[PDB]
Formats: sequence, structure tokens, C-alpha cells
Amino acid sequence: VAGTLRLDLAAYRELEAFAQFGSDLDKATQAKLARGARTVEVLKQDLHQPIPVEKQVLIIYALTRGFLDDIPVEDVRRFEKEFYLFLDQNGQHLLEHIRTTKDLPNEDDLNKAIEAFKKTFVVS
Amino acid sequence: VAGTLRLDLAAYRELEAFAQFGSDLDKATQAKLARGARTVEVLKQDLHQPIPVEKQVLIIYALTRGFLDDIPVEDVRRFEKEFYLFLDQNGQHLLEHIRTTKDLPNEDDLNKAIEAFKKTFVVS
Amino acid sequence: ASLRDIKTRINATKKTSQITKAMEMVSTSKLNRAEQNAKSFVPYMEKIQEVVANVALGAGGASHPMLVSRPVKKTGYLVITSDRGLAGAYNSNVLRLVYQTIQKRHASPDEYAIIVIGRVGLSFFRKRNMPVILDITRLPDQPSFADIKEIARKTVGLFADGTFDELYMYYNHYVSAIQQEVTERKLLPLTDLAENKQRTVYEFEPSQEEILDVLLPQYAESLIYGALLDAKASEHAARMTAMKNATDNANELIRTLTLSYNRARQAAITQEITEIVAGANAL
Amino acid sequence: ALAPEIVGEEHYQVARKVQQTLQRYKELQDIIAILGMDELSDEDKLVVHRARRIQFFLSQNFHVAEQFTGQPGSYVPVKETVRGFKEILEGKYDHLPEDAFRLVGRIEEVVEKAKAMGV
Amino acid sequence: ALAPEIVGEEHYQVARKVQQTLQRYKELQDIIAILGMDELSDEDKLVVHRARRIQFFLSQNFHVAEQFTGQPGSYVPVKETVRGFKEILEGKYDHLPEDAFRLVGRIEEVVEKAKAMGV
Repeated sequence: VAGTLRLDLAAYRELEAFAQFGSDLDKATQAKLARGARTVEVLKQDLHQPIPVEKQVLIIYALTRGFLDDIPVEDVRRFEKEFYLFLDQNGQHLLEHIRTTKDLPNEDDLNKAIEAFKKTFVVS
Repeated sequence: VAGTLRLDLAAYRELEAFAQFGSDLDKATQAKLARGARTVEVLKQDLHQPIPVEKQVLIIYALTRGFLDDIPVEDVRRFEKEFYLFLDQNGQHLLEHIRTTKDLPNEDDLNKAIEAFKKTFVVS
Repeated sequence: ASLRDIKTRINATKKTSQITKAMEMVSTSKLNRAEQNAKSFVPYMEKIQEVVANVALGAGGASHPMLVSRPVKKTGYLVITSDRGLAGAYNSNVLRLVYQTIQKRHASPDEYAIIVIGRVGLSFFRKRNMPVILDITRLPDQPSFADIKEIARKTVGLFADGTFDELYMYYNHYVSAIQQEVTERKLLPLTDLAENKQRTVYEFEPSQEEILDVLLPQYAESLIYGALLDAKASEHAARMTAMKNATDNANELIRTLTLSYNRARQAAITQEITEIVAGANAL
Repeated sequence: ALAPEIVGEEHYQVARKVQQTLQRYKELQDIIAILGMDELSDEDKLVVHRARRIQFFLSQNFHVAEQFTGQPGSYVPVKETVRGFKEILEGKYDHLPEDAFRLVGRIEEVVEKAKAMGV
Repeated sequence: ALAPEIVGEEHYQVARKVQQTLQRYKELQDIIAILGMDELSDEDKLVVHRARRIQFFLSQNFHVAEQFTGQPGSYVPVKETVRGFKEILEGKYDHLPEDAFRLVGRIEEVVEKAKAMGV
């Protein structure tokens, strides 16, 4: 899941400098900026708040698959917090699978769970 | 000849940095940039190809007197090479006069020889 | 800071100053070109004004001067801006004035309309979603009549069809090389034709209701160019002033950075020699 | 001592917002230094608008400083400080001149001296 | 060893031309930053278009880099890379995206990756 994030940030490195004075008409660059801002806001964390790797993998997967591409940056911070509770409530079997075998579970079940959460999250 | 060459190169260098879009400022600036580029092309030299002082005098005279002002900057090196390969065949009197008297030859003869070479030099 | 950091800052500021000086020279040339182009066509405007003043009498059957097409309706707004920035407050002043006047002159987005010249105004009204009808962006920096005759004809047609009761235009007016003034000019309905001296019907008039009807699209083109001949000059003057200021600021920054660099260089030499001598006499 | 469990959540968020705006203004200062405020975006101009007023409102008149200038000093409670900075951050005072924020106590004195010098 | 008599005349010429193109690309970045690409000429736009592709094509995938990337490495012959750079300077691949040249190897891999991405 984390191979794409290096380049997702790396593009943002230059796009932030260019966007301050560029024309900003390319929708591809706009999507790059939208992904970069969201991943930057996701990487934030509060003091003395540990997160298990089984949930880190899933939040990174949700971010990198594009499921967060519609959630606003003002809301992704609370989106992750609610997603942890929802995952503990329903998707616990996926967490057990990741804890037992280090590989990701089957994509379709994970996508279904993420969609089921997105259809319950409230957007401000 | 160095008195004119130095002034031309200094004039080009004092405004070279503006050349990309400082063009079309005036006819005076256009000629200065055009002759400065050709001067820079003339001052190029190969790794182990020294040339006699008489040939240097001829080429600097041709540049300064404006005989290069209608040759594109992409062919100045070929112009120099062919000019030497023409001088050693025809301008023997000019070369010998320079080597013997340390002075320039007759300006009319110099102009005649330069035009004779120029009418046979292929543009590109 | 480090010597390398200060030297890199100095080099970057010097190259920026070079760019800005070249741009200022280009703008200074363009300003004179536009001033000549604007001053050239004064006699044509005078002639058309004189003809209109002679002919605008009797019934005045043309709809444009006589009456407002609707007592209350959408009001057309024509704005003239640049295609690219670095011109200072040239675009910002006009856009601010237009926005402030329309926010309290109109209450609904179907109570007005906007026609815009320039990419920056288009971007402004796209970001601040507002009703815009048509626009033109790509334009030579020495405009002529044929370049915008089609958009002038189209906006005249929109006014004549009854889409706008009134029509104003907003642009920058050139007062001096330093001062640019935003000007509100009411275009239609035609009201302020003061009387003149020249003989009426200088040649036999086939019909007032036909001569005025044919002539009024042309008079409005004499009023639209009178705008693009002044806005262009104001834009070039504003660019020249902005680049002059930027070059001066860059020069001052270079001077201060050079002072700091000299202090750092002296401090580094002193520290190195002091450490050398301490190590040498520590034995 | 600047922790959410020590000073309060609203105090912590106000302080963090003020620091964020000041950092953004510090970043922009380099560009405004050369080419002025005209080439900034609509967001950055608002950032500068808020940041200058916040920076001026951080000033205060001291009781000790009465010898240096005739104005007497002011003691500002922390709740008043937090409320005033929150109100400034919310944009309640963008129409007041920035000179009205210099060397005052509570946020009310800014309004009072803005009214004294104009509206 | 970069001399015509040692490395070959065409190799020396293409290498020096690539070097000149990259150096000219370095000369345009300040102008691009301050003005945008709109102020460039049609030829200089082409120069930047080709220079970015050349710079990305200078990258390669290493066999020992599998531990950091996953993808296997490749070995590129000198004649193959000379021909590929000559073709890129000729413009046979201007239509392909710049990122199609990242960490690829041969032009036969550039075209394959461009086809794979579905452009």
C-alpha cells in the first residue's frame, strides 16, 4: 500500500511551488493537488495516540485507492477517526486476517466494507 | 581590428542576458545581438587547431567589417573553415603582405577577395 | 546564514532583477506604441461625434437614443482586463469596482449579465460564479478595429434585441505614466449628445429612421475602441511601473545580502585562523 | 504548558490557528518583499489581512511604560485574550484599520479607537 | 574518453547535443517560474518538451534496486542507448508522455510502457 505514497508526496513537492504562480488549468494537476493535500492531512497524528499496523494498512489503502477523493480535507481527519470505530465494529475479520497473515485480504471484501462506511459517513 | 572587436563583444555582453525576449526593442539592439552571437561563434576553437596570426587578422576583419552579417549563426564555423581553404589558394598575396610588413593589405583587395569567396560559399 | 546560502540567494535575486529590467524595457516600448495607436484615431472619433450630433434631431426614431428597451431589465456589463498578470492593481481595481457596484445594484443572478475581455477577468468571474455571456482572450498587444469588430457587433445585437435595458462598460483610464484611473462609462442608452454647429442634413437624407438605425451600431464601435485604446495604454504603463518597482526592490535586497555576505566571510576567516593558531600553540 | 488538557481545547485551537497564520505570513514575506502583494492569490491576501491585524493585536500597553508614553497600562484576562483572538480569526474585524490594533488591552478598545479615528 | 576518435563521431555528437539541450533547459527554468510556459516560443516549448523526456530517460532501473522498487533491472548496450537518444532528439517519441520514460531502459520498453498505461 505504501509504494504509491512516496510519489504522491513527491509530485506535491513541486506542485505546491508551481501552483502559487502557475495558471492552474490542468485537471490532472488539480487531481494531483487534491490527492497530495488529503494524504498530508491523513499523515497527521496526535500526541500519544498509537495506531496498530492492521489499521494503518487499511487507512492507507482507503486513501490510495481513491475512496477519499471526494471527502474534503476539512473532514478527512474525523473520517479516519470514525473509520477506525466502524472497522472495529464490522470489519474485524479483515483485521484478524491481516494480523494472522501479513498480506492484504481480498480486495472485493475490503472495497465493499469501505463503501459501506462511505455510505454512512456524514460530510460537512 | 581588436579595437572594434572588443567594443562589439562588450556591447553584446552588456545586454546578452536579455536576449530571449529583449528582442524587437530596436533596430540598434537587434544588430548588436546578431553581431555578438556571430562574434561568439567566431571565437570558438578546436582542441589542437592553432591558426596563423594572418588568418586570425583576416577573419576578425571580415567579422568586424560586417561581411558576416547575412550568414546564419549555424554556419559561421563552416564559413571560417572554407574561408581558410580559400585564402590558402587565392589570398597568397594578402597573407604574404601581412607576414612581411605586419600591416593590413589593401582594403579594396581584401573586400574583393571576401566578396569572391562569399559569392561561392553555400548558405546552408 | 551560510556563505553558500547567501551566495545562492544573491544569484537568484540578480537573475530575477535581470528578468524584471528586460520586462520593464519591453513594457516601456509597448507603452509608446499604444499611445501612438490611441492618439492616431482621434479624428475619426471627432468626425463620428460631429455626424451623430448633426443627425440626432427631429424624431430620433432609433431605439438606442430615444428610449430604454425595458423600464427595468438585465443590465449589461462590459469589462476590459489583461490576459496575464504582473501588471499591478490594473485588473484588481476594475474587478473590485465592478463587483462592489453590482452587488448592491443587482440582487439576483438573472438581473444582470457580464461580457468580459481578458483571461484574468474570466477567471475571476468563473471562480466567483456569475452570469457571463461571451468573451475574447487571444488578442494582439496592438489592437485594431477588425480584431474586436465581431464582438462589438454581437454585443450591439444583444442590446438591440432587448436583452439589456442599459449597458455600462468599465476600464482603466490613462491619466499619466504613474496614475491609472478606473472609469465607469455608460454606453447605452445614448443620452449625452450635446449640440454642435455644423449644418444639418449635409447631404440629402433618405430617411431619419433608416440612417439612425444603420449608424447607431457604428457609433457604439467608436465608443468600444475609445475603450481598448485607453485600457491598453493603462496596462502598459502599469506593467512598466510594476517592473520598475520590482527591479528597485531586488537591487536593495542584493545590497543587503552583499553586506551580510561580507560579514559572514570576515567571521569565517577570523574563526578559522583563531582555531589554527590555538591548535598550533597548544603543543 | 500549552497542552489541550492544561489550557483548554478552545485556547489550544486558537493558539494553533494564530501560529499557523503567522507561519504562512512569514513564508509569504519573501515574495511580498520583491514583487508586492499584487501577485498573491485570493487566499494569501486574506492570510496577510488576518496576520497583520493579529500581529498588531499581540502588542500591549504596559503600566511600567507609562513613563515612555502618556497612555496608562492595561491588564488583560486570559479569557478576554482568547475571545478577542478567536473573534479576530473569525473575521469580525476585517473592516477596521490595522493601526487601531496597536498598543491596546481588550478587543473593545480596538473598536473604541477605530471609532475615535473614524469608522 | 569522451572524444570523437575514442568513442565515435556519432556518439560524441549525440552526447554533446544532449548535454547542450539539457544545459539550455536549465537556462529556461527561471523564466518558466516567473512567467509561465505561455511566454515561450513554439521551438523553446519543443525544447523543454524534449528535455524533460531526455532527463527522465537518463533514469534507469537497477537490479539491486529491487529491494526498493520491486521491478527488475535491465542492461542497456551503448549502441542501443545512443540510438535511443538520437531518436528522442529526432522527435520520433514526442507524443508519448514524459513519465513513460521513467526507469525504463530501452525505447522498446518506453513504447511498451506507454502502451501499457493506455494513453
